[PDB]
Amino acid sequence: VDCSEYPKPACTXDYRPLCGSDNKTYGNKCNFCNAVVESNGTLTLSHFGKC
Repeated sequence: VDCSEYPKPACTXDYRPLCGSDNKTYGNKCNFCNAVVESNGTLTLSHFGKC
C-alpha cells in the first residue's frame, strides 16, 4: 500500500481493480488510496484484482 501521495482531489478513469479489506472492488489505485486516507487507517489491500 504506497498511498504516500494521497489524498488527491481527482482520479483518472482507467480501470485497474483492487480488492479492499472491506470487500469492495476499487476502480484503481487512486480510488483505493483516497479511501484508505478517508478510513483513518482501517482500510487495507486484500489483493489485486476484483474481490
